Amino acid sequence: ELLELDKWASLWN
Repeated sequence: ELLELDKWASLWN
């Protein structure tokens, strides 16, 4: 995963 906006995952768990 080379996504920089992956930090938003914490908002779904």
